[PDB]
Formats: sequence, structure tokens, C-alpha cells
Amino acid sequence: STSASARSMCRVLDDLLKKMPMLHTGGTQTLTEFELKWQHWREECERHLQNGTFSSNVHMEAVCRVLLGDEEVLLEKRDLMTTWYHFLVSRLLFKHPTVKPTELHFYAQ
Amino acid sequence: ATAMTYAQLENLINKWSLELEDQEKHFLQQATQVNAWDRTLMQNGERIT
Amino acid sequence: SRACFQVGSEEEKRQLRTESDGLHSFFLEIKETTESLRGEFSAMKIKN
Amino acid sequence: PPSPPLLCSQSDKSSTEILPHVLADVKGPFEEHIRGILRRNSANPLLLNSSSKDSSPPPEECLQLLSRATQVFREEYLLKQDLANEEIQRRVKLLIA
Amino acid sequence: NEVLLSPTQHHVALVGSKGVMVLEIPKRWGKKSEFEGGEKTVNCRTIP
Amino acid sequence: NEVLLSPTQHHVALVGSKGVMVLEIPKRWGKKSEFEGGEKTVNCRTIP
Repeated sequence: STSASARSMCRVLDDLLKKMPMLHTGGTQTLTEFELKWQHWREECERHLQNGTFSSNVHMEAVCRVLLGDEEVLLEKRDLMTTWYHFLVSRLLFKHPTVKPTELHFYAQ
Repeated sequence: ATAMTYAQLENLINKWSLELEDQEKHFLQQATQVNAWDRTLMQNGERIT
Repeated sequence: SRACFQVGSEEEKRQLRTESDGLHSFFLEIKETTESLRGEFSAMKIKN
Repeated sequence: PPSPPLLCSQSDKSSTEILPHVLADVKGPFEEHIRGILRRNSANPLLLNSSSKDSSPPPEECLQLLSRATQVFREEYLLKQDLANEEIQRRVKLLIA
Repeated sequence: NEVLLSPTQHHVALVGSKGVMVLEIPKRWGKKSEFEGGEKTVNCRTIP
Repeated sequence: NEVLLSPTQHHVALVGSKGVMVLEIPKRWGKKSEFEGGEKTVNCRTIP
């Protein structure tokens, strides 16, 4: 409402958030189906980023790049990223649908 | 003239298949980029008109 | 290798889109200003 | 497999971006034309060394296998890649203009 | 294969054994028989 | 003849023509990702 050419971008973001699975896909259903839905959402995000509609708006472009897995903005603004605990939990929320204990310790170190 | 066997033939066939698959993937990516650029150019032309 | 991966860069497309949006906004505000001006001209003619 | 109006969420689009569409409403890249060009009934098997041969490979048999493989490749992939390159080059000068 | 013109004189359709390509061509009137009396920046893109 | 694994992932059955051989798989624990606290040689129970 404040801008004049961001309604389509907001609708695309809302559609992506709707396509993003929640708890009703895994946990009490199927871990394989949850991982498949997560991979589908990730590849849809990569396709939407590589199509070219994210060229303008450096804010939404950086948001979509962080949502993929690149943490360049996080490494640049680590002063606002609190601490490495929150950095690790953000990495887990980003590129870790299923966590393994040994893999968890490896990513922690 | 050299060591005549099936290993070199199999390696050559595998590398040729891999090169062909990579070329097909590159052609598909180039076609997708060309179609996206065509869509953007059509939208820009409509806006300019 | 002769077939290019893409024609131009994203910076050119962003510049074209920004110029188009600016031209659209300018033309809209100019149309509104001209409508207000023609209303004022009609009022001035009525007063005359 | 062959790609009619199917659910594709990898390279095909539905409107302005990549979307898992079930009906062909907006053409994605050139997947339909690529499939129509690749419409064949053969295959390109990749050979692997894992059998117990009896003796040395015959040179005549090796040359025959190599010629057959090269002919199959040139007949099933070369012309298709050339057509794809031509279709890609079709929208370059027009794009610049 | 062949070409066709819309009855409203605005669209040109190239028909071939694969589909149609429609192109928007405005009317030609005024000046040197140009579009809308002298215009070369109209939409000239084909649609499948 | 052939080997198979239980869907719960704890039993492995060697199936042939003169009976089945069911072997137990110990659960992993400790620091190392191996079984029985990172033990190399582990004696796994078997039943016919």
C-alpha cells in the first residue's frame, strides 16, 4: 500500500509462503513426503529467483537470496545477527530439513 | 596399435553421452532464458506503446 | 558457443522498468493536473 | 516422459514465473518443441565394463560397434541439438533489434 | 503457410501447420500512410 | 541367496532355500556415529 509497484511481489511472496509446508506435512505424516515438499519449495524459490523478476528491489532480492541458502547478507550484517547460536538455528531452519547428531555437531563446529 | 580393449571404447562412449546430455541441458537453459527475455521485451514494448 | 546465454544484463532491464514506471507516474500526474486545469478553465469561463 | 499439458515444476511456466501447472496455458521455454523433435523410438545406452569375456575383443567387432554407436548418436542427438541451437539463435537478432 | 487479416483491420495472423502467430498492426491514415498519422513506436510483437 | 532389511531398521534377514537367518543390528550411541559407542568389531546376535 505504501509503494506503487510491489503488489505483484507481495502476492508472489504470499503464494510462496502458502506453498511452504508446515507441520501438517511431516512429523505425524511422512518424513519422506515432508522432505519432498521442502525440496519442491526450495526448487520453486530458486526458479523464481533465477527467472529474473527479482532483479529490482535489493531488499526482496536479498530476502529471497537468504531464503535459498546464501548467507552473504548475514556475514555482512553479523552485527545484527545476534550470535552464532541464532546463526546455527537459522542455518538449520534454512538448509536442514532433517538433522543428524554427528551432522549436527559438524555443522555446529 | 596400442592396448586394444573395451575399456577405452566404454570410456569414450560414456564421455560422449555425458557431453551430449550437458549440451542438451545447456540448450534447454538457453531456451528458457531466451523465452524469459522475450516475455520481458514484449512487456516493455507494450508499456512503451 | 555462438548462441549467447542471454541478451543483455539484468541492469538494463531494471533501468527500463524503472524508466517505464517513472514515465507512467509522470503521465498520470500530468493527466490529473490537466484535468484540474480544464476544470479551473471552465470555472473561469463561467465567471467571465 | 513425453510432455503434454502435464504437471511440470522444473522448467515450464504457467504465467509469469515457474509454477506447477496442470494445464498448458502459457508455454514455458521450448519443452514441447524439444519433445516433438526428440520424438524417437531408440536409445543411447552407456556401456560399462563388468562382464567376464572369453578372449580378446575382435577389431572388426570393435569397429562395427563404434560405427553403430556413432551413427546412432549422429541420428538421435546431433540433428536435435542443431535444431535447438537454430531455434535459440532465431531469437537473438530480433531481441537486439 | 498462409496469412489472414482480421475483419476489423487490426490483426494479421500467420497460420501454419503448427499454429498461428498474431500481430497487431494499427490503421494507416494521414501523413505518408503511416500509423495514426505518423507513428513507428507501436506494439509490433508476435503472439502464439 | 539374498539379503533384506526390516522397515523398522533393526533386523537383517538372509533368505535362501534352507531357512532364514535373522541378525540383530545394535543402535548407535555416544560421540562416534558407529555402533556400540564407536566399536569396530561388533558381535551381532543371529537366530535361525
